[PDB]
Amino acid sequence: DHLTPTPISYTAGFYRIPVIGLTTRMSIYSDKSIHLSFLRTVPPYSHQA
Amino acid sequence: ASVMLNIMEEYDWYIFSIVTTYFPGYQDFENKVRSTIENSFVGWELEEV
Repeated sequence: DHLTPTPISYTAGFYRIPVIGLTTRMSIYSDKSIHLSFLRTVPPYSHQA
Repeated sequence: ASVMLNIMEEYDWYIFSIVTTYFPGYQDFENKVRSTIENSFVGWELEEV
């Protein structure tokens, strides 16, 4: 499927442990609200615009 | 949010602001309010979000 690294952002997020994805270009992680510990190496497909 | 509006209407407090946080449902809360506040003829004022 897609967005395999959804759970970790939530799981670390409870304790506010920072998470850094290498391969997740997925855009849904850009909203700080839902994933607030997310750290992204590269910009989403949205930023491709 | 609707009940909050009804409560405000009951005391006729027309002018109000919303302080929110990034906590879940914040964006919609604004949306639901935007529809509920907007539909009515009355000139109540949203000051800040």
